[PDB]
Amino acid sequence: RLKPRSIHELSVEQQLYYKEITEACVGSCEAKRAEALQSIATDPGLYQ
Amino acid sequence: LSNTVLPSESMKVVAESMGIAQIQEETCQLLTDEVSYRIKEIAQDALKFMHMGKRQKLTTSDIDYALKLKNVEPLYGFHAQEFIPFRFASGGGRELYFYEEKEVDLSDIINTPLPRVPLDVCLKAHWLSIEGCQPAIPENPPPHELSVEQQLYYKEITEACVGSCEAKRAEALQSIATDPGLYQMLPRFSTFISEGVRVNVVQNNLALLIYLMRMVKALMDNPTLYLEKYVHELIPAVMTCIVSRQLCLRPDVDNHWALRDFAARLVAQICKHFSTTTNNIQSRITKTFTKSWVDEKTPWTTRYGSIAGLAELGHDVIKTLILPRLQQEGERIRSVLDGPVLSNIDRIGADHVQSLLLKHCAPVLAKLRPPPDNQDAYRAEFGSLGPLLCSQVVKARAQAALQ
Amino acid sequence: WRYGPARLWYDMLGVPEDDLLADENFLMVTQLHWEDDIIWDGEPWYSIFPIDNEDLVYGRWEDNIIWDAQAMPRLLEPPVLTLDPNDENLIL
Repeated sequence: RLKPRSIHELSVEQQLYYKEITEACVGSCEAKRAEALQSIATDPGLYQ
Repeated sequence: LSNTVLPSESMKVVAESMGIAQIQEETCQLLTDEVSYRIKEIAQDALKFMHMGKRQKLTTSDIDYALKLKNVEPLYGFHAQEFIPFRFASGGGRELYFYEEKEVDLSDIINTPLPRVPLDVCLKAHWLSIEGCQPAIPENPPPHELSVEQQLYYKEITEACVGSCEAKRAEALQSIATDPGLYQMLPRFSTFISEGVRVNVVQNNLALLIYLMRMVKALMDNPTLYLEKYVHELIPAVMTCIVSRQLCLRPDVDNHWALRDFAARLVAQICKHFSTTTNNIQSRITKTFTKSWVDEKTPWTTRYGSIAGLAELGHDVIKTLILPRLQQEGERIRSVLDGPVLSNIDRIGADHVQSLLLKHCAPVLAKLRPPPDNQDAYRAEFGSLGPLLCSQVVKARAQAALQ
Repeated sequence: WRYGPARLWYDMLGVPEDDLLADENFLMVTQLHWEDDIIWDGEPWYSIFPIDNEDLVYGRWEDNIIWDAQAMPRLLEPPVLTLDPNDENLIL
């Protein structure tokens, strides 16, 4: 008996979004930071 | 159930061997209830020679002794060694069975090999029972899968922690704690531990539970293996060792109390190393301990386990869980300083609960009060917790002097 | 499974078939000495993050705690080995 291969609780769009927002929030470019900061400030689905 | 007779169509066949062309069905019924009546009177009189001459076989000499009894002429030729053969004939519409008798040349019966001569009846004596059971003389009846290496390692390590000796147990626990490749045997150890803690309900063995908790404590100290995937099995086993009520076989003398604080220290370690905000291990452990403690009807053993785990979690937990219900100490001292039944088992558990409570609430009282503490004990419940707090402040001063 | 892991226990048994409960109290800001963490003078096609134990994260393992041995609210059953393959360090 093998338990089923589980899936991460984030989608790959959500995981890609997390990667883009974190790589923008380390501030290589300032306009990228500022949008990523506004995206953090008003994304409704940023829970989970 | 019913009177069974020979069939009426078996008498039409017999009547045509005679030459009777047409026989009506009321005559055939008249024939077959008579011949099946005379069969049952020789079936039951052959059985009287089978029973009186003790045989239980009904040989064909029993029927011949009964036909001799009913005056009817004997049936010749039924003592030879034969059987029941029948030969089917299909035919063009006439279905029947016959004998198909065979022949033999006469000189092959004059020159047959003769059988061996019979023996005469003699007597033989032997003991059947000698003042008891039968003798044994011959005249009586006779009366994914683990490889063999790690399968052997699993067998030796699990049987070393069952309690034959202490030194093999210490070397087995020092093996579990300090080997690099024990993965692929972690699910077997988790199953063994959880089922063994479950088997405490059939046999309340304190010693084997202490051995399984030292097995868990040895599994936690292994740097190489990660217990994150198997912690959901080890958490309720240690929880069962904490908050169950009968941990003992003899409740009064067995120190279930230590398997309590040992497993409480174990679960504080298991929710220090593994609690993540996705896990919610510590919040879900505090909630079980809290609703087991605040709820009345709980025995003093399980309340001791709840207070022990909550007080091993840390200082802020005993600030925000233990300290609101300090008035419960009065409900405890209701049954300690003044009990109608003194010789029951509630008193030792109650003052164990009391000693643990004031030992753990003495540094909490030392953290959130004045340095004087003149009548804090009087302000405290029962005036004892306050004496313990004064002792704790003295101990803290001694520690500062040592520093 | 009688012959599986825990066979030793099965053989020993001889069985042969085959307001303080408010949610805030439990939030770990109010239950953790997080002051110790403050550092003073110190000195995605496949998952990027790891996948957590679904049984620990989701299951009610609290239902395997035996609160009273004699008065057990439900009847527990023998557990079969499930060999989760999500865990690495296991060949299969």
